[PDB]
Amino acid sequence: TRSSVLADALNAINNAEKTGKRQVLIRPSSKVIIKFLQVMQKHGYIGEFEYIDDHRSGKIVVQLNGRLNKCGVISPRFNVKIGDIEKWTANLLPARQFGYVILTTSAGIMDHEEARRKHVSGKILGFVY
Amino acid sequence: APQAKILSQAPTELELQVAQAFVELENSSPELKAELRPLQFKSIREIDVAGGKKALAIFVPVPSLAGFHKVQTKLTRELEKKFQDRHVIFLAERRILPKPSRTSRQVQKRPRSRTLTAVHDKILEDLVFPTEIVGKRVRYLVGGNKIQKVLLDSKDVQQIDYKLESFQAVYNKLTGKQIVFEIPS
Amino acid sequence: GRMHSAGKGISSSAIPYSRNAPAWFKLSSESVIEQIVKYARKGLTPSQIGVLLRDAHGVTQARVITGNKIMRILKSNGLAPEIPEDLYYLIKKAVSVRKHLERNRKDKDAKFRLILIESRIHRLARYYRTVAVLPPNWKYESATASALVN
Amino acid sequence: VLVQDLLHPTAASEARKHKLKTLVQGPRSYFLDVKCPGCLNITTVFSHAQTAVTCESCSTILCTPTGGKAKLSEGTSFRRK
Amino acid sequence: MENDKGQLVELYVPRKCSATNRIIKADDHASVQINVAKVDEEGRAIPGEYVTYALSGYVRSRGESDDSLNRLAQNDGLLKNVWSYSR
RNA sequence: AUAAACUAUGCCGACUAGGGAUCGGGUGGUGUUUUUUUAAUGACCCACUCGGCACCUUACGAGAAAUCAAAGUCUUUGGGUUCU
Ligand SMILES: [Zn+2]
Repeated sequence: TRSSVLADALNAINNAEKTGKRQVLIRPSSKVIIKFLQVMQKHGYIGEFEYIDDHRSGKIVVQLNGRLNKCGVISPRFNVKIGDIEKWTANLLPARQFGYVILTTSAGIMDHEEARRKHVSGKILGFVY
Repeated sequence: APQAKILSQAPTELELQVAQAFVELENSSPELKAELRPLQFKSIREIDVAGGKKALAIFVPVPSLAGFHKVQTKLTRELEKKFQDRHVIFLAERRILPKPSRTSRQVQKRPRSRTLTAVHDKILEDLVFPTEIVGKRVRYLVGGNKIQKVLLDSKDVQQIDYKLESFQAVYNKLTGKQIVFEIPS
Repeated sequence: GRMHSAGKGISSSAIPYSRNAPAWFKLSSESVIEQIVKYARKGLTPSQIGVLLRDAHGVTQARVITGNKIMRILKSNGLAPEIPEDLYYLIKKAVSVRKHLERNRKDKDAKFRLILIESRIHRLARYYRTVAVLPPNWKYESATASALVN
Repeated sequence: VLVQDLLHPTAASEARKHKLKTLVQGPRSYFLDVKCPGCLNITTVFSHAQTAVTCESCSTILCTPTGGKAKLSEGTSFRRK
Repeated sequence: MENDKGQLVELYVPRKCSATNRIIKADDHASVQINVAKVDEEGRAIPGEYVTYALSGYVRSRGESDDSLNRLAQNDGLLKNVWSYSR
């Protein structure tokens, strides 16, 4: 069965960036996928996305603008202390000076850079570059 | 006086103006004496439409929104002519209960009808009352604002076709959320 | 796919995007309720009241015109069955295989297919005890299985 | 291909898609108003009905169940509402 | 890409495909630089003044090069009613 | 309860490519044929669709290669789980 809908959504996006498409359609959608796409949007990694309202769970269509190399999920959502974040950014980011690791703190879903200036930590979701 | 028995206790002068608009049809009464006698409302908010017009919001206690929906289309005609420069709509005064935090506990588990995301959905179902909604889309723009989109039924659309500009102003004043209405064919 | 086979079929109903009755319906929200309990007093399960109502009386589905699901109307009227019809029709099929396998026990496939049906009974009765639909132990027995279907 | 309007597919494509594979899933069935020759009453019949529907009066036949749409019997005028 | 004092580094900046927005590598020998003449009244294509499109060798191998130029040139006014957004 | 108990390829879920066949069900046709004059079905034709056993061409991808639409989405390394 479906174990996590975030992994399916990020697999769908990653497969269509490789093939050359400019849009995806993911199904289903959740608040976690909406927030993860919102973090991707504000850093310019994806374009506009529209949420189709079913009565079931909804679908999302996301416009792609090139310039995305990978969006991935980390399963399980490991607990990350505030001193372990630079052990993750060193592991699965291509360089020390771009790319983001998206976490889930009690202050909300956010990338690792402004989890640092907010001085919060939590569980890890994934990465984009 | 039957004018004063519709409003809450005292207020207000504007509540009397709509109150006289009901009794001019209750005393005329082709058929309305059998259905407009028990129908009563709670309040009017005046919302400034972005055009030259304004909007009238009629709040209903909602054991009776089904009762109001029987004469909804006909009564709005006899409210727009004796109140010029206005658009009259009927809403239900729903209650929104706050989401319990990990400290702000309560008793009596909060029903899903009292959640805020369900009340705002019932506003759109009640703003437009005919022309059942056939879909919804939400655009997450690049800048960061969210724009809804309400798709309306194409049939019977000529009763509210001019009021799409008014509805976007009313829903913005009650929710703070942008709306565009689109009519597919 | 299916729980106890390799089939991957997706055939299913598809509920429309509307929580309101269609404009042509115009019977009532209450005369349908009387028609719900008229069929239940004839010993009809909720699955076969809905197919009977949709095919003949033109209700699309009983929730969108009443607000209630069908066996919530039955339970509010005191016509709820002892065990759910979901579990009842699994037990009845298990009794039918046991009676068959009683006299020709050379079927190695009816012995296999019995195990799948009984496993499905245990998985479903486990769920019903948790949500307090069934009494806390209730212990489906094969020797008393034929008593419950009649 | 590689640029498509996935929010507004053409009506032909949505019509030729499966019932669940559209942008929003929904039923391809409908309801019918049929006139039996005997009486003149209003009877609403599901297009994919499974019961052998009869009228309230004189109860002959109105449709026979099939593995697809119900086969409406010999001549009875039908509307689609 | 630059240093602290804004002085440019990275000895060349590469071309990017106008269809899929990906880098044209120095060894993509299937990549193509399409040059389209600009025209004025009574025909007479102006020499040396172009409308240029770059296509990566990935797109051309996939068979998307024709559908891409139909989109890439209709949006620039070079065509009309040839490429349709809704398939 | 042992087999080259074999597809020497665990099971469930999602995505990525083009095609023509075929088995079962379904939908449509101011289609063909069967005869009563066409009708009703049946058989067939065309188009679509769901679910199967498969096949053909390529290789964006993978591989040590043989080859593989999965043995792909894998140093840009994390969907769930069992066994070795
Ligand atoms: Zn009859």
